[PDB]
Amino acid sequence: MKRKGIILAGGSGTRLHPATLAISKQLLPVYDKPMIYYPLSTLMLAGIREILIISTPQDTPRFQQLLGDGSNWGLDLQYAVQPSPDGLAQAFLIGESFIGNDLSALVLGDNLYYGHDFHELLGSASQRQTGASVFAYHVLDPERYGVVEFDQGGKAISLEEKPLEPKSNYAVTGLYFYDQQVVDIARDLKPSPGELEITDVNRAYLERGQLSVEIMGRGYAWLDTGTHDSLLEAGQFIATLENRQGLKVACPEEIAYRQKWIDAAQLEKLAAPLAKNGYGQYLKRLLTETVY
Amino acid sequence: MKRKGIILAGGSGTRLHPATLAISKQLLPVYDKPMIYYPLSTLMLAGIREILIISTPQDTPRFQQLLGDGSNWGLDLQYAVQPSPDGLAQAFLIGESFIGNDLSALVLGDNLYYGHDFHELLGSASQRQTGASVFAYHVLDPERYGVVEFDQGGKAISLEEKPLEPKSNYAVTGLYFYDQQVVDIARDLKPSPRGELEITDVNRAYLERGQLSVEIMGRGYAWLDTGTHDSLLEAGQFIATLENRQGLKVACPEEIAYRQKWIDAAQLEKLAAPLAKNGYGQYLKRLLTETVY
Amino acid sequence: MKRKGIILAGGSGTRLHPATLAISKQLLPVYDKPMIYYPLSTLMLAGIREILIISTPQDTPRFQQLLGDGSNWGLDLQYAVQPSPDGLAQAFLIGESFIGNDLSALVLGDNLYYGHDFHELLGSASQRQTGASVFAYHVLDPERYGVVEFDQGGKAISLEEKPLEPKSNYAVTGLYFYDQQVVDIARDLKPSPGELEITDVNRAYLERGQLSVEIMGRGYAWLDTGTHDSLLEAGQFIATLENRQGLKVACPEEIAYRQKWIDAAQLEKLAAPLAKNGYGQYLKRLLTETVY
Amino acid sequence: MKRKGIILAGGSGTRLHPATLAISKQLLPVYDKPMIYYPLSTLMLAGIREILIISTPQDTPRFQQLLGDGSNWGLDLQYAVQPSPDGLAQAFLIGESFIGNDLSALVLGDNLYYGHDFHELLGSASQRQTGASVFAYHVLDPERYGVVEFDQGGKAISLEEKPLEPKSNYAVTGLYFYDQQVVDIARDLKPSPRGELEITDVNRAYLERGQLSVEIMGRGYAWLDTGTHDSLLEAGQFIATLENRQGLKVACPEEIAYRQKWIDAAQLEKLAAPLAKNGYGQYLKRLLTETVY
Ligand SMILES: CCCCS(=O)(=O)N(C)c1c(N)n(Cc2ccccc2)c(=O)[nH]c1=O
Ligand SMILES: CCCCS(=O)(=O)N(C)c1c(N)n(Cc2ccccc2)c(=O)[nH]c1=O
Ligand SMILES: CCCCS(=O)(=O)N(C)c1c(N)n(Cc2ccccc2)c(=O)[nH]c1=O
Ligand SMILES: CCCCS(=O)(=O)N(C)c1c(N)n(Cc2ccccc2)c(=O)[nH]c1=O
Ligand SMILES: [Cl-]
Ligand SMILES: [Cl-]
Ligand SMILES: [Cl-]
Ligand SMILES: [Cl-]
Repeated sequence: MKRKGIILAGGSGTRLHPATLAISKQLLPVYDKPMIYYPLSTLMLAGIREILIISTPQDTPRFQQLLGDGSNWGLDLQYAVQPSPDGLAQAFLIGESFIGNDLSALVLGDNLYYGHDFHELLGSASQRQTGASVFAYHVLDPERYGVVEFDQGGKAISLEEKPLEPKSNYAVTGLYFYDQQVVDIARDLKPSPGELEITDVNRAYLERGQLSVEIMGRGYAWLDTGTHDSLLEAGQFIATLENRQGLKVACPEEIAYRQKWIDAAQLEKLAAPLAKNGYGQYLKRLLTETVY
Repeated sequence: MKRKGIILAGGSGTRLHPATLAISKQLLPVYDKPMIYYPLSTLMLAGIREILIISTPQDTPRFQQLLGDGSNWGLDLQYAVQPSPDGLAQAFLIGESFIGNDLSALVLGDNLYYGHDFHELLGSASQRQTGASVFAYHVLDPERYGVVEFDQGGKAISLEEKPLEPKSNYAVTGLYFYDQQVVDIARDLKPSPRGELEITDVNRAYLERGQLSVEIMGRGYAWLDTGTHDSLLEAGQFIATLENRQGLKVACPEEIAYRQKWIDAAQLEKLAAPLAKNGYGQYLKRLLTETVY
Repeated sequence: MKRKGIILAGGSGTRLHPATLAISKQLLPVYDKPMIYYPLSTLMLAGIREILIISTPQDTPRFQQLLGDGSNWGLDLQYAVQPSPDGLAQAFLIGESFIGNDLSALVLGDNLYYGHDFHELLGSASQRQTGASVFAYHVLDPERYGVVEFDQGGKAISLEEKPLEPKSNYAVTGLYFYDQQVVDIARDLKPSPGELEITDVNRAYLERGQLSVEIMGRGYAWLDTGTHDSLLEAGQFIATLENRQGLKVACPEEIAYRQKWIDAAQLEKLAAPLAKNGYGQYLKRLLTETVY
Repeated sequence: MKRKGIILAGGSGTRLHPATLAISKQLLPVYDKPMIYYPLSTLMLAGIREILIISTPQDTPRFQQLLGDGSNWGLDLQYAVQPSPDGLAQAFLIGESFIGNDLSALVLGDNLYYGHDFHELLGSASQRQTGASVFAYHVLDPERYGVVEFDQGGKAISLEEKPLEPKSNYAVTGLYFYDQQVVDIARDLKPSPRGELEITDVNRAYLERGQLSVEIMGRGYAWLDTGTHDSLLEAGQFIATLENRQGLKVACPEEIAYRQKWIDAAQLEKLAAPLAKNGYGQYLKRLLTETVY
């Protein structure tokens, strides 16, 4: 069945001003590409093609100019705005008619993932046609996120949002898969102590016992881009991987062509406008080179 | 006699595409603040308050949104567009009416400077009220820049642009001081074989007239640019190591304007409030009570 | 059956002098621990307990003081020297009587690995009781390594050592698994144009059609520490992972305790001498915390 | 009148264990060269040629292997051990016969300095032939250091060691100049509550006598230390960005000795050969033909 994807690329507030005064976080580069390329590549990796990008009233035309209607990468892109940063769950209100009758999946515009068999870890998430699937990852600072609590035997029992006293060190990453049940669950939500919390959306699935909570192991890197210090670290992290390997991370053109969403000829047409820099040359090398 | 400044912050073309497809280079951060804060701070260190910012038609409003007219920082900022990226020396045809009969200074919107007595090094560039004054810095890769050539005694004898076999390793920094002759030198230049009004031709004109002062910017200075993705990241790591070590900032324009006495403590306090939550407003607040030597 | 491990921690020559004038590369720290901890942790991860450390005549007592007889981490450590840097295959001459009759495995002292299911990728290597198993990894600069060549259909056909003209971009990592056949193959080896080449040891297995060449995917990081620039990159790479996660990479004490090679009580005894710094505090946290 | 120098490069204890279980801190690299090259270079910048190096009994031979007696670099190096790590001011009881009736200078073997006119800033510290001279640098974390306190006019009025509530953000750098009184001040000190002969007591003695010169090391200077794993890595990224930008090196002792004229071109050429293969020997070779300002 049909599964659609949202990228919530909204306002980081004033938290990183003045770095973000001119233009929103998710259009900043992480090393060699816009930050958005990374969650865009995430959805593409779970095999999602029809995608809704949400952002500030101001930055939406810029995400638009950046991406187009997607048709160039064998994707289908539709855009929507969020008036005020009133919580991540608000993505499910804004995208209701986009979501329609289908299965959905929400990724944060400022979250990076990297690792082996990542395709498969998402592939097994996208496959469950019922309930919701989220990921837990061990971190040093669990307070900054939705913390998940497991019982003596591996089962999820509590989910607290930014708790002052973490129970475990297990944070909920910014990737989520939901069934047809999500939108309605989101309509019945009340503001928190003042946002529509993604964690309530998840605990509503936990109480109905339909939150599947799979561990994303220490062999995976989950980076968020929350501080100037960490945004820097993620640029160094990508830079080291890409220069070591001669291969890119979250290059969508490559992700499309590999999922066979565009033929060798279309990819080449995408290589043309960027032939002079290394980014194009990279796409061009993808026509002749075998990469396992 | 007063000096005006020009920041060139136009189109870097397609070189750093796709990072720069959505916004222009000079809005990307270097650590905790927009890249343009760094050359804007450089002009301020030179005591210059009237600055023209030249960018693309497409990005000009985003610069306006970030920097305004300068009144917040005791400056006056004007804006101009460069529709076609036809080379650096063109900032002088676009900036003509801005410049008038005044002295000027050009800065690249994508160069950072750091180090000791940087202020005094700019003051003596700014005090020479006739001719041009540029700066020479030893680099690894002078192939990429305007290269200077010195005789046995340290007089500059030639300037070449991007030679394959540079005569020295001394590159011309993206900082230039000019008298009133610069506009007329720029109006008379013919397009490079490329079709770019090259600033090295402008400086070369002044050199032929014995009016080019070339001062050495020591290896004790950091002159970084951000010409590649790797070097942008390198420049971010650099500032963060200085700021995290020191609890002082590099190229905080509120602090510098305060330190020039272009704004007072009351105005600084007002500038801090809408940012009191983050480290930056907290940093502007702390400047009010602390003596920093 | 019994499988033993070598760590070849010998001379990098004069390549990184003066940084390495005082003491050999593999005792330099990568971020928070000696470089050797990393290949040591690699062998431990393929379930290897009996290990031979080879190094310069000069640095052997220092590797010794660093590690002891291993008995503290439930390992069994024996030491051996290499007079001159006359090739990596020389490890199989020096360690003959150590190797004895058993299965073996050689890792380079200056190679870092990181990734998900790394235990398993080694577990499937250590398991094949016949022939040799090596890994290929895509890289930008294949010239610096043994390059492997694959045919139109995924099979390894040539192995060239530092070729001037790489065929593929696939380099041989510094992890190798060999059967009882290795030692003898190494005795019959002649010096190259002037070293005993590890690649000849491997091509000898390729000609007998007994080199198993498994792709280590782009989801894995293989770092070597060959330039001052790269040694730096690997320190930043570890630092980012460890500070993000609150978990260490290649902490042997943790690898032992998890493989149950030491009981909660012994680990605690190891936590004592380092209680004041973060490294001990980390071991101490391992007694009470559940890490999936 | 001549000045001797002392580098303290002893046991950092167990703090950076396990990185430092096999070798002492001051042998670890900062980028492309051993950490001790950096303070050794600092002494050389001060014009000091006779250096005592104080390390553990265990590591002393490895320093000897790396640095020798100095003759290669126009210096004379001697060695001494500190069996027990009893604090910095103890370098003066151990170094007594080395010091004699001469002036001295202490440097921490784990501090880096960079920036413009660093040489001249050391010269004026070295020219004051009476009293002590230290340096104050604004930091984020003065809790960790000896903190200076200034009155309204910039005279130093107190010194505190690791206060929980520092009076300023000005920390005392690990660089100190002393006259002949320092040994006698050190012999009379009583163990800190910890049991460490604290250098801040030594400097405090001189302050009480109106003989402490405290000079500001500007924010245009980088004074980095390597007190944590993260900051060691940060200091490596820092040097590499300067050296990779410039094609010049920071704290290359062959270059500095050559530049002081402590060795000549023939001697430099000899020092380059056993390293002609790597970038370092290539860098020593290139110093023979290039003019660097
Ligand atoms: C979007 C974050 C995860 C990217 S990743 O799967 O770990 N990764 C390194 C990666 C991978 N693995 N691949 C290979 C791949 C291509 C298509 C489907 C699955 C895997 C890419 O073409 N681009 C990539 O960035
Ligand atoms: C970005 C322009 C060069 C920066 S700098 O002169 O080296 N520097 C560290 C600096 C300094 N020195 N100062 C202090 C200062 C401010 C105004 C006039 C002289 C000195 C600042 O307020 N901000 C600064 O960024
Ligand atoms: C030795 C390089 C590979 C280390 S790793 O397997 O990727 N890794 C991150 C790691 C892992 N995965 N683990 C968990 C683990 C412990 C024991 C057996 C398998 C896996 C650790 O205890 N320490 C580690 O460093
Ligand atoms: C590590 C001591 C401080 C280094 S420094 O004075 O800022 N500096 C960059 C430096 C400089 N300036 N020089 C040039 C120089 C050498 C000798 C005397 C004056 C200047 C060097 O040869 N090596 C150096 O590391
Ligand atoms: Cl894992
Ligand atoms: Cl200088
Ligand atoms: Cl993979
Ligand atoms: Cl300064």
